[PDB]
Amino acid sequence: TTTLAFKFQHGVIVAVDSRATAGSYISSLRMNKVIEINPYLLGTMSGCAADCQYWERLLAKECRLYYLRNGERISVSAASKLLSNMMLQYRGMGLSMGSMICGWDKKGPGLYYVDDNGTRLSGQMFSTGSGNTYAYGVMDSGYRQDLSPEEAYDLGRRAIAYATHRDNYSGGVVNMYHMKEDGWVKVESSDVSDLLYKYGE
Amino acid sequence: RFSPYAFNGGTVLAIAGEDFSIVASDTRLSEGFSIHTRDSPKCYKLTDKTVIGCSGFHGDCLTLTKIIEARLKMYKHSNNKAMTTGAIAAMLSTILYSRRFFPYYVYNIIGGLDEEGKGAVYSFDPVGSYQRDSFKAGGSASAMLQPLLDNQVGFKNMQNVEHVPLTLDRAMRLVKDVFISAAERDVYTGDALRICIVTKEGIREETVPLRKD
Amino acid sequence: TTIAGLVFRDGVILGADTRATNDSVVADKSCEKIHFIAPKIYCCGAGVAADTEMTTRMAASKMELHALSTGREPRVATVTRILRQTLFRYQGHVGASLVVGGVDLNGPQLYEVHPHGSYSRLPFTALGSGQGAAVALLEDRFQPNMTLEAAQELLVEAITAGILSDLGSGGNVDACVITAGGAKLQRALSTPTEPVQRAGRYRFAPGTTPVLTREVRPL
Amino acid sequence: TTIMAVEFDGGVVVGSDSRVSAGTAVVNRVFDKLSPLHQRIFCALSGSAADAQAIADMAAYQLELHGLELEEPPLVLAAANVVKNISYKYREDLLAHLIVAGWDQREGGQVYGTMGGMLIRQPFTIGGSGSSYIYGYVDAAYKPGMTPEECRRFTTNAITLAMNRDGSSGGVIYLVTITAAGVDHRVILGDELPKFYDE
Amino acid sequence: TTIMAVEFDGGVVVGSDSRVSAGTAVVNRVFDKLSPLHQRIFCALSGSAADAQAIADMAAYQLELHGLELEEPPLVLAAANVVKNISYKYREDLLAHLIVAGWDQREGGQVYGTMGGMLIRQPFTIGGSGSSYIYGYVDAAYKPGMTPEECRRFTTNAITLAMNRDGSSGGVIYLVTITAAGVDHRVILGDELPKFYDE
Amino acid sequence: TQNPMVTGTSVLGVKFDGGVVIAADMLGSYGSLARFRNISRIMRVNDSTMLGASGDYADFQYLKQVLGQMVIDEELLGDGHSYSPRAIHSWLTRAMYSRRSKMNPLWNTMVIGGYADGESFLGYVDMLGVAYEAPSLATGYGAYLAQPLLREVLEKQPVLSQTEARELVERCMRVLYYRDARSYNRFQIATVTEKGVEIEGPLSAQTNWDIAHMIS
Amino acid sequence: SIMSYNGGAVMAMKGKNCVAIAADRRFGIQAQMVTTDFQKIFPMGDRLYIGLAGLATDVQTVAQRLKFRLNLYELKEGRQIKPYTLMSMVANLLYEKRFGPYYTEPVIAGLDPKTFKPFICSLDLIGCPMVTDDFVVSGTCSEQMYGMCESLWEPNMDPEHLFETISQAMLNAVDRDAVSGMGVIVHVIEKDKITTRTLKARMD
Amino acid sequence: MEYLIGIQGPDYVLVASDRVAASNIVQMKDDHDKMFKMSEKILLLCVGEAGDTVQFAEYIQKNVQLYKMRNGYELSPTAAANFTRRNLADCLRSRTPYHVNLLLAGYDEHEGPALYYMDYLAALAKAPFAAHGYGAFLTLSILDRYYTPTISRERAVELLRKCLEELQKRFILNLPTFSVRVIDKDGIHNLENIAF
Amino acid sequence: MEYLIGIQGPDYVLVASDRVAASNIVQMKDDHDKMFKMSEKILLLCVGEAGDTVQFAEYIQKNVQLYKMRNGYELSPTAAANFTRRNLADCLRSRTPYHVNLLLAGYDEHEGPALYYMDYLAALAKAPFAAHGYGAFLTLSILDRYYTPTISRERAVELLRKCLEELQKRFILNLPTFSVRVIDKDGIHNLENIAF
Ligand SMILES: *[C@@](C)(CO)[C@](*)(O)[C@H](Cc1ccccc1)NC(=O)[C@H](Cc1ccc(OC)cc1)NC(=O)[C@H](C)NC(=O)CN1CCOCC1
Ligand SMILES: *[C@@](C)(CO)[C@](*)(O)[C@H](Cc1ccccc1)NC(=O)[C@H](Cc1ccc(OC)cc1)NC(=O)[C@H](C)NC(=O)CN1CCOCC1
Ligand SMILES: *[C@@](C)(CO)[C@](*)(O)[C@H](Cc1ccccc1)NC(=O)[C@H](Cc1ccc(OC)cc1)NC(=O)[C@H](C)NC(=O)CN1CCOCC1
Ligand SMILES: *[C@@](C)(CO)[C@](*)(O)[C@H](Cc1ccccc1)NC(=O)[C@H](Cc1ccc(OC)cc1)NC(=O)[C@H](C)NC(=O)CN1CCOCC1
Ligand SMILES: [Cl-]
Ligand SMILES: [Cl-]
Ligand SMILES: [Cl-]
Ligand SMILES: [Cl-]
Ligand SMILES: [Cl-]
Ligand SMILES: [Cl-]
Ligand SMILES: [Cl-]
Ligand SMILES: [Cl-]
Ligand SMILES: [Cl-]
Ligand SMILES: [Cl-]
Ligand SMILES: [Cl-]
Ligand SMILES: [Cl-]
Ligand SMILES: [K+]
Ligand SMILES: [K+]
Ligand SMILES: [K+]
Ligand SMILES: [K+]
Ligand SMILES: [K+]
Ligand SMILES: [K+]
Ligand SMILES: [K+]
Repeated sequence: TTTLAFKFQHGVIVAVDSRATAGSYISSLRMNKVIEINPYLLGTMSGCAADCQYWERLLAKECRLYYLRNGERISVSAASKLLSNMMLQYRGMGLSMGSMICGWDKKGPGLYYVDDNGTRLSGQMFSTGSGNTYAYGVMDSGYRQDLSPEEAYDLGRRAIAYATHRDNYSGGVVNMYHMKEDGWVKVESSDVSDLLYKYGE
Repeated sequence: RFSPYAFNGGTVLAIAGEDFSIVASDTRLSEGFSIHTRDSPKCYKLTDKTVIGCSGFHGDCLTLTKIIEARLKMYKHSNNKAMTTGAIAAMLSTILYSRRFFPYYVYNIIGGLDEEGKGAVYSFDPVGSYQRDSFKAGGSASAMLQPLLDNQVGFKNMQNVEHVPLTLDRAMRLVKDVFISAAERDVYTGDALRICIVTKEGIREETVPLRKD
Repeated sequence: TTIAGLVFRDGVILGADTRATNDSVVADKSCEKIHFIAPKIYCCGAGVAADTEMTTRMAASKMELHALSTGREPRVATVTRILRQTLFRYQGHVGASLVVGGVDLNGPQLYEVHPHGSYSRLPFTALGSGQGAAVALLEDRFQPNMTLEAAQELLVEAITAGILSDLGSGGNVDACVITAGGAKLQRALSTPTEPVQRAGRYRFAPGTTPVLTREVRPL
Repeated sequence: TTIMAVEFDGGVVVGSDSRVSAGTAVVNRVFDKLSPLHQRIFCALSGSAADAQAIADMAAYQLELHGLELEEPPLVLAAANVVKNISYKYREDLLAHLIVAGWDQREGGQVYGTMGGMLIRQPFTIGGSGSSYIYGYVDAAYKPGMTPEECRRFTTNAITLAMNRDGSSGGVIYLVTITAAGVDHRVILGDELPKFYDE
Repeated sequence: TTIMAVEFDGGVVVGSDSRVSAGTAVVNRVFDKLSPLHQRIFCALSGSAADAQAIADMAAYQLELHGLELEEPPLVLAAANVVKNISYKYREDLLAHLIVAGWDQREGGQVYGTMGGMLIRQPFTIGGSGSSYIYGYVDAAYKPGMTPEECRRFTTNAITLAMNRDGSSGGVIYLVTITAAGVDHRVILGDELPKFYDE
Repeated sequence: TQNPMVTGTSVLGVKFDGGVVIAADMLGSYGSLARFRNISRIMRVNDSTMLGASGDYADFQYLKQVLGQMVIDEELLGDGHSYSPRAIHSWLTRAMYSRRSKMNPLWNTMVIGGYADGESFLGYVDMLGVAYEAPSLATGYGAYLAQPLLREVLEKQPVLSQTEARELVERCMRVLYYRDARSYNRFQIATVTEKGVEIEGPLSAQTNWDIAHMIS
Repeated sequence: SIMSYNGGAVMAMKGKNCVAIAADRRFGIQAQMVTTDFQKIFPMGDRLYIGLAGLATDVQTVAQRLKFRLNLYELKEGRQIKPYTLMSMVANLLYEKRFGPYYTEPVIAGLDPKTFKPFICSLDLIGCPMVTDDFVVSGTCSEQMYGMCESLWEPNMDPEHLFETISQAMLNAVDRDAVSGMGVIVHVIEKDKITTRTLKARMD
Repeated sequence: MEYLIGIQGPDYVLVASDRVAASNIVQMKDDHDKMFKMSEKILLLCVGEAGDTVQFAEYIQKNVQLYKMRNGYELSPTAAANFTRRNLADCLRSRTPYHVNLLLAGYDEHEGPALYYMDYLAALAKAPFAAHGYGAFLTLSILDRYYTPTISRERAVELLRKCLEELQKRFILNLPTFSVRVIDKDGIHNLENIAF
Repeated sequence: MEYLIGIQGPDYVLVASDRVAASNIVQMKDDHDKMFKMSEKILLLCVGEAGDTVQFAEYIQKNVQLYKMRNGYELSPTAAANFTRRNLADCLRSRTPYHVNLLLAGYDEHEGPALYYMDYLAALAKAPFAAHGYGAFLTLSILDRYYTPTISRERAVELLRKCLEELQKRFILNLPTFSVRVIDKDGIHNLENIAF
């Protein structure tokens, strides 16, 4: 995998790759690594595939119950904390999952990174997966709080695409979301290699 | 010590069309350098709408198919209807994950129709990570079956081919061809090829002979 | 591999399949395993492919050189002792299981030699991963002083059994008959599997592959 | 393997089973483990097939030269000594026990054990994996001053009893009798094996 | 250990060596390995001393209760079954073979082997580390329909031959004879052991 | 069982017209040592299904008692129902996998022969739960030695008379004795038919050792 | 795996009086890719080529040491090398390192100088020769390449069609292997000419 | 863990190396040089095992120098790179192998500016740009993003700046100073060291 | 690998912690806080295993808070430190132990300023000054050199400065920002973060 998310003046954008690898072999190249929990919650996936799928769906299962119980929807802080606690119950058992939680609650735009270890931090920028270092490089070189929706779409697209070029285990397509005040809207599902040729003029 | 697993071979393939689903496999059951039986098809009818294909450790595949069978009955007594293709695929994911720390050494592929009558295929790993796709192969010869399907069904790496929709006839030959190729290279693939066709009419089985060496 | 040897009334007969495996994938469908040593001494090789190839070629190289220096019909017992002393020196690291058969002034002879350098002389034998299938057929149907054709059929059956029952065995059964008169290397004697015919055409009209760079060098 | 040698007045008797094994499989059900070292010196083979045979060859090589240099048939003592020396020099690398028995003019019929590189003369000797199951029998069934025919039965009986019990022993019984007059090689087949308690 | 049991008409004979060992040291040179389970059912002990003795106690416990509940002397079949069951239930945790032999009114004199948790009745049975060295002897020296005295000699001879060969066997031979009339316990001392070939 | 003690080698199975025939030698080995050369590795489950078992003998005797009681229990009800060969096969499969999944396996390979409703039954059961049906069956070294023979005959002649099956089985026991170091020359033949199960006494395969003179 | 470290894919195909050889252009260390224009096919003569898949060092080392021996052959002998002879020369070179082998499995494709005949072969990492009338494959995606070639290859292909077939076989097998790609290079060998092409392969 | 980087332009090669001499948890040196002068127009930047780097680098350095004395002219950047490749590859399947990762920058009067990348396994590759060390994982993407083969020296130093700023921000290790040198037609020019 | 430091004076406790959230080779965060508020006058600084630190620190944090609600007054810095010591020590000989190294700073209305050091083994020691992490090896000597028990806050911040400058100069890891807070009679005061 490669996975990225950053926030700016117009919300939070989220971009992932779509490659699934078994050993040295590409098992799936059209793998969905974003989970759309509610209209304004978003989860990314990295690590052991079945671990990610199950556990973030189990978070989604609980974010559902919270809304039906409290009748007021769940906060971003609550969700990412609940996932961290699920991870902590299975300590030192070999679960491999790296996830970022995105959303919009009363506190504004919420961005969170949750580990399989239990690690949980809030921030402006995060990147997970085997190609996170490449995604970071292009992100930082060309980031400012004063990005426009078009500039941010360019950056997140660029960051995954360039990461997938260097990373053996990243490829397929870029899947991008814009987290707006009134929920996320899915931006694009663009082929990675097509972009790399476009960026090569 | 003692190993709870054995490798028994077998490759399983599924392809989705407009109103049909195909699940195909070899009939070879093996262990080490010996063949257990030449008459072991991996396709299994679950409902009139859904068919499963299991490969890997046959002990796991047998017990798992029996779990699904029982779970299908449990659902229908409780819900007053048949478990849909998508529901079976969702249930299979959870069953496989309940064994995350002592997994079924198993490669499952689900083939059937969705609620709109359209063809649906679900590909799994031994631990329950799954998604829907147009075509997928699992098992010992899956890497042999995949690239040809990627090129012909996905139209990948081609410039001015007009992108013709997938027909039953064409997919049938495609299924036959990839297995004929795999039987020539994979030592665990051979004997016979069984194809299960899922349609609105139901399940029809077809058998084509393969290399017996 | 399945390889086998058989003694009959008028000479010896050697058998082999034609399959080679890299990992668990059939690399070669038509590789030759019955190797030339002398004009009337032949050797079947099982195990590490390159190892059975070099040992057998080395033995043949030493056997021609021996026949040149003596001016005599090479002895199969000479082949067997050269082979085993070479293999014993390498302490089984050269993975070559060999069935050597031929005709001497002392009549028809059949030996088997294992990678560690042990040997045995016998009327019938089988080596390789399909050896179990072949000895089964031999212990079942072998008789002393068989006719060439009765001996040729049993050997085919022994290799066939190996091909069909063993996953590391396939292709055609190769035979080599050695008589006090001469040697006939009947390559692809019997061929059980056939699938060359099909009905799937996968052609691509010149220009479907996208190209970025073209270069032509005139000759 | 099961191998055995017995001493009598005129010479010796040497017996063996006819099996070679790799794991649980038998690869040769009719193998003669009685290799000549000289004209009236034989040796009984056990252990690693390749290791044993290699020792047998070099022993037979040196005894041929030694025999010619002395212009006389090699002493059984001499024979045993050369096998003992190769076995000792490569005790970690060669893994085989060889019983050496024969006849010479100086000392008559003799039986020698060389396991691991030691040397001992015995009135009779057993060896191989199947020897474990017949230690009790040979101690009870032995008499000093047995006739050639009695020694022949004694070895046959003991090897039969071992082969039936031992999974690594099987096939036929190869017998050689070495005297002043020469070597008598005979084979005891399946129908001809002495019967005992089998349940 | 070496342990042995033989069946005759009126009952059975049970013999054992008298050694217990830890590594290369012997810690008890005079130990009786013939434990009563009931009045006319004995058992012969081998393997782990603690494991064996523990099985012997629980077997004797259950057979005492079983005997009282049926108000009749326990069947030898029943005895063998209870020892067999404990041995099977803890085959990984308990490491001992127990020969169970005795006499009852229903089936006379009987001999049972229970090694590893299986159950088999035999005309005679041997067990222990020293059993390996006497497999050939017992097969050759056995006759059906042996008198009590002959069976007594047969076990004595076989155990003597095993003890001399086996390093893990030594001491004296404990013999018990179980018939309808009762139990006769005798000891065969060092001066009284049958002589064979010793070289 | 973590480490098996007393084991039995290959069990044979092949179905003829109007029944099934099973073979297994009467040997129980302790490692390489032939310990018991006159013990039965075959049982009659009921009048329709029979069973020969490879591997650990104590595990076989345990399974022999559990299956024995199940048949007794069913005979007590006398409700016109009995276990079919397939039913016994299905139970055994479920038993082995269950034990295997608890990491405490019954160390056995099984061949189940049966006759019911005019159809012959032959089923294979592994210690890991591997189960299937085949016209011919051979466990352990039999799978490498006897199984090739059976298949080569059944290819040329799918239907065999009971006599033809018997002589084929005796021929296979000959190969097994020659080639398996963990085998013995005392064996039994079991047969299912319309009449029921018949286990035949101690048999020996005819051996020939004339190739012992063909080394000069 | 040791071969897995660097990855790579080499393939050869036969046609009507012609041969084709193809390789991926990737140079990468396990996790990352370093170079996009790495060479794996090397000309051992006009009309004779060797493609090398495996550990990048041994790929280069074998190519340089084979050239050493080839040039000496072509100087001592008065001729250009026949395809069978190169195969045997690579076989000897590799087998010499029997117990410390070069981690590369070479593919030889060419036309016999003088005689015209097409020749293809692949070899072990210890020098076992494989000669076929159709195709040979080597690399981390052997199984993928086998699946394509078996399904795609025909007995009498003209240069135009052969290029398309070997390309499509390489393109799609590489797209299933995570350690192969970054472009594909194809050499088509005819008597009159040699045609070299880099394809528009996936750059992910 | 150290860092090397090279950027090749149309007529020049820009190279940079960190100046840390680290042992366990301490920085022993602030001003250590990881560049070696082989010729007037060849630099060899070495990285890896502590004792092995300098010994190997100097051995190659002294032989390129030996060639110059023996022939009156220097090795071409290609011939140099291929020589150092041979020496490493020959020690690979030996009892003592060198765990060194290196970067050779040079200017040929015929071929022009050259940049060579080499594994510790001794695989050689020519590249328009390359970087060694864990920092490469964070900087190769920046390089991939803004590199054009027609980059000017003014823009190249600015591109290196962008890469080195990333190492300060995201890289866990402390590398505050770097050596910066340019090779061209006139030779090797020492440039203002970039400090943070 | 992280850094914690505490300096206790006559009437105040100065504490500082680095602000890096590191994963493998990257700095995920520049502004992460490793201080936990337990009371109005108790801070718990935690360091160690990634998932274990926050979970353990918050568990103790929530129980000190529970005590406040249940009793209307807060735990003494000593009682707090001894509570957290008990909880770690009880998990030591268990199936899952916490690999956390911590520093408790506090002000008692009776005893005064307090600084507690704790192992991952759960050994507790009261100290005039202490530091956690590999940086301690380089800074404990500086602290030993210039520390007097009568140090003023102005001089203590200057002493912390001297210690943090050493981490920039000699420590291999990149820790450019630190949290600095002082505990006294009036409570916890956020102080200008020290950046480099
Ligand atoms: C990139 C591609 C690098 O792996 C991503 O991390 C991707 C994550 C992802 C998340 C959701 C949906 C799709 C993809 N990861 C994988 O592709 C992942 C790699 C992985 C394998 C094993 C691990 O545990 C030590 C950690 C990561 N691949 C898988 O999860 C595959 C499908 N699963 C298996 O191979 C299952 N095994 C486990 C044991 O039984 C045998 C097979
Ligand atoms: C049958 C097919 C195997 O069941 C034969 O033994 C056959 C022998 C043969 C083949 C061609 C020509 C003459 C004789 N053996 C092979 O097919 C052999 C398989 C093998 C692989 C690894 C082994 O363990 C050391 C032993 C046997 N084929 C090969 O050697 C292939 C071509 N090469 C490899 O698999 C690579 N080896 C080289 C040796 O080191 C291990 C990897
Ligand atoms: C009886 C039958 C049981 O071994 C005899 O000892 C027999 C004696 C013999 C002597 C000369 C010629 C033929 C037979 N020995 C064997 O049959 C022998 C057993 C053995 C194998 C490995 C050993 O460890 C070094 C020791 C003894 N069998 C063989 O050597 C056969 C031909 N080959 C193999 O088993 C190959 N081995 C080599 C060593 O590593 C395991 C595989
Ligand atoms: C003969 C004498 C040699 O073993 C018999 O088997 C004898 C039988 C016996 C039974 C009941 C009462 C007395 C004697 N067994 C022993 O002498 C026995 C040897 C043995 C030890 C460990 C074994 O595996 C677990 C199997 C056999 N001796 C003992 O048990 C002595 C008293 N104690 C030890 O060996 C101490 N051991 C315990 C196991 O771990 C290593 C240290
Ligand atoms: Cl259609
Ligand atoms: Cl040779
Ligand atoms: Cl003796
Ligand atoms: Cl005492
Ligand atoms: Cl214990
Ligand atoms: Cl019985
Ligand atoms: Cl088994
Ligand atoms: Cl159950
Ligand atoms: Cl079936
Ligand atoms: Cl050279
Ligand atoms: Cl509280
Ligand atoms: Cl502790
Ligand atoms: K799930
Ligand atoms: K487990
Ligand atoms: K998978
Ligand atoms: K003693
Ligand atoms: K048998
Ligand atoms: K070079
Ligand atoms: K501890």
